[PDB]
Amino acid sequence: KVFGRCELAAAMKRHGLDNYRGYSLGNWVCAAKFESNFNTQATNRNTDGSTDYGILQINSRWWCNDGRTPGSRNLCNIPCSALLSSDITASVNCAKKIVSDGNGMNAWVAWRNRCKGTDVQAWIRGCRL
Ligand SMILES: [Cl-]
Ligand SMILES: [Cl-]
Ligand SMILES: [Cl-]
Ligand code: NA
Repeated sequence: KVFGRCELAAAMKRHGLDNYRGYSLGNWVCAAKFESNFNTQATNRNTDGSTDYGILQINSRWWCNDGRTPGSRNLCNIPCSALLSSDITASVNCAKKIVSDGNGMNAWVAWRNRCKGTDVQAWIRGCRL
């Protein structure tokens, strides 16, 4: 599924991400924009053999099981394919764990490089939320 901007904002709010760990909804929408361009089916291989999955590009090195990432963990206790669903519940639940892990949203390198410090409210501009 490719979400629209406000559509995703609303779904993230619906699943309790708005202001989760103090990160406003625009931060989460911005992260999704630059991780996946709002496409729930996005997958990208990392040079080390792990893969990133879904709207927030969650990495099989730590967070989900894909069966092909040696030595990895599965701290969200989910198959990585669950992170590709149209329904964003599994990605949101796992992202809540990731952002609680100590470094906040810096876990998403694209968020640090492209969202952090910027006018992230622009991402929810005009949205009926
Ligand atoms: Cl594995
Ligand atoms: Cl959803
Ligand atoms: Cl933080
Ligand atoms: Na894994």
